[PDB]
Formats: sequence, structure tokens, C-alpha cells
Amino acid sequence: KIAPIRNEQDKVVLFLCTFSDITAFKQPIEDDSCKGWGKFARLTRALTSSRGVLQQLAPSVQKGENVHKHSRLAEVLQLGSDILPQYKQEAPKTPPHIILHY
Amino acid sequence: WKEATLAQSCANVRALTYCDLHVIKRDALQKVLEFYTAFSHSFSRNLILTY
Amino acid sequence: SRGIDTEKVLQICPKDMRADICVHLNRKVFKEHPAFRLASDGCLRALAMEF
Amino acid sequence: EEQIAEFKEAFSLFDKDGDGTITTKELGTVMRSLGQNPTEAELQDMINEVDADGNGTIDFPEFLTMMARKMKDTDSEEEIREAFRVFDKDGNGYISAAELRHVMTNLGEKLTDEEVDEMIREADIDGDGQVNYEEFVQMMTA
Amino acid sequence: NLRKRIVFRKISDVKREEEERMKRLPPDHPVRRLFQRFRQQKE
Repeated sequence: KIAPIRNEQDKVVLFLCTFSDITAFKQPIEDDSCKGWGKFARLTRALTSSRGVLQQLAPSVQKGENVHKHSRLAEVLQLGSDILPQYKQEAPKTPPHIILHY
Repeated sequence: WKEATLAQSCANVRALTYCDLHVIKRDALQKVLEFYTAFSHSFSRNLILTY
Repeated sequence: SRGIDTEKVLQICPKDMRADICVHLNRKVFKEHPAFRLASDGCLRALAMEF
Repeated sequence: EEQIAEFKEAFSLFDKDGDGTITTKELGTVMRSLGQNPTEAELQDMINEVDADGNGTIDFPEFLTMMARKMKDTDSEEEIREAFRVFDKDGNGYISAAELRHVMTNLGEKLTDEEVDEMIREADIDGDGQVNYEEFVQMMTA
Repeated sequence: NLRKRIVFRKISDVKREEEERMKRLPPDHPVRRLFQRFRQQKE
């Protein structure tokens, strides 16, 4: 997933591309492996991030694919909040209805 | 230790956040590494610059 | 920094304490950077005196 | 041989049964969660071939053998690992002067104690009396 | 003399070596050649 970021001078300066692995939940494809189950175990061993607390309820349930993709995309979609500074010297603006003591 | 010559900086480096730097001069590092040849034989191979 | 001189405080202590203080102050870079994982005590101290 | 230590987390994640071996219920649960529905006899023969015991219980060596077979490590890494295995009689991954003397006597290429100590110093980089992985490989590179 | 340094052995080390020899490489050709090269260089 890609997400470019704007700039304070009304321009686009930097890109941002995020990554994830879905090897264990996709069609199994192999090129050269000792065994099919060995290749399957090798592929699943790289899915620690997805198998973690992000989708920890998957083994306890079935047909969880309808929500696993949404859960994975929810974290990535938040990157717009980090794009607010837009690679600029953002000043610590005072919150509303609070006045400086000086 | 490999170039054995000074060079011009080709780009500017600017601070972003409040950062802390640990700087070493060239002459003292060269003297220490030539003193410790055994250490340098691994320091040169293991140290890779980011830029 | 207030009214304290780091250099003066360093020079007050003798050579052994100075070297140990330098090692403690710079310990982050030695223990994190893999390039210093083959460093002997003598070379480590001779470098730490300078950083 | 020490790189396989990271497989402990993967084994624990895969073996959701918690009985020390993969259970049929756990396999069915993970199979349904992933979504694919192959033949049950296929899974039966796969788990029978994978498991050394073959009694429906999957142990650590059963997966370790498959991982080692599929690893296909580099020739130089295999050679250096075998050398380290054969020099270290204790198998603790540490090389001492007495172990060097023992292996030199066993191989028949005996050297004087001064020569052995000089070789130890040449391999030694931190000057405290230890010979490490990177020390030996750096000595071998030259 | 700080520059000059002595070589020696330990009592526990030789004792454990004697014990090990009481409880006592043929295919180690590459490392044998390694040892030969090291000895030749040291000579």
C-alpha cells in the first residue's frame, strides 16, 4: 500500500509505501522445496506479525478471512494522521480556549 | 584509513529533531587504528558507512 | 549545563577514573554498534578518551 | 545449527493444542481458519510421513528434519560449522587452549606450547583468553 | 619488563587433560592443511 505525503509549501516531496505478508492465507505456490508441508511450514513461519495479536483470534474461530484483511488495513489506513506534519517544522500550537501566561 | 586524503563535502547535513552526536577526529582515529593493527583488520571489514 | 564544566570535572579525576568515565559516557555506541564488538579493553579505552 | 532456535515461537503458534504435539482438532481449526479444504486422507498421510512416531503426534524433531532438509545452507557456512563442531569437544561453542592441544594431539599435528599460544594470540582479538566465531572466520579469510 | 611476557600452564588444566586422556580428526584434511600453513608461516 502506497501513500505519498504533501508539504507545507503545497507540494508532494516524499512517498510512503507500507508492506505486509499474507503468505499463509493465500494460494500455496512453490518453486523448489523438499516437501509440500515443509514449504508450507516455511511460508507460515514468516507470518509471525499477522499471527500475533493482530489476528490472534483466528485459530479459535473459522472463516475469519472476512475480517483479517480489514484488521490488517486498519493499521495502515492510520498513516494519514502521521502525514499531518507534511515534512515541515510544525510548531507546537496552543490548544483552543487556553491562553499563554506571558 | 583507506582514502588517506581529505575531500570536500558534497552535500549539506541538517538537524531535524533534538539529536545527540558522538564525533571522532580523523588523526586520533588513524593513530589508534595503526597502533592496533589486529583491531583494524576487523574494524575496516565490519564498519560500513550509511552515507 | 548550569555552572558546571564537564571538561574541568573530567580533568579533576585521575587517568583511570577519566578513562572509566569516558567508557561509561560513550558506552551506547560501543555496545550497540556491531563494529565495536571485537574491541579489546586497551583499544576501547584509547578510543573512549577521544570521543 | 544455532539459527534454528527461532523456530520455538513458530512451533508454539502452530501447536495451538498445548499438549506438546499437533492435535487433529488444532489442525482442523487452523485449516478452517485459513479457509482451504483439501482431502482429509491427504492430511492424514502428510502428518504420518512428517511425524517420526507416526501415531498422530508431531514432535520437534519431525519439523526440525524437514527444516534442515529445506535449508540448503552455503558450503562455506556448512564447512565452518562442522569445523566448529569438531573442535569443540564440549559442544558449548567455545574454544580453549587445552581443547586446541587435545585436537592437535588427536590429529597428530602437534606443535610446541609456545607455538600453540602464539596461534591463540593470533586468533585472539580482545586479549582475554577466548576464541570466538568471528575471530576464527576472520583468521580463515586471510 | 612489561613488553616481555611469560607463557605457562595451569594445574587444573593439566589435571583435566590427564583425566580426559584416560578416557580416550582422521578426515580433518582441510584444517590439517590450515595447521601446516600456520606452522610454516610461524617458522
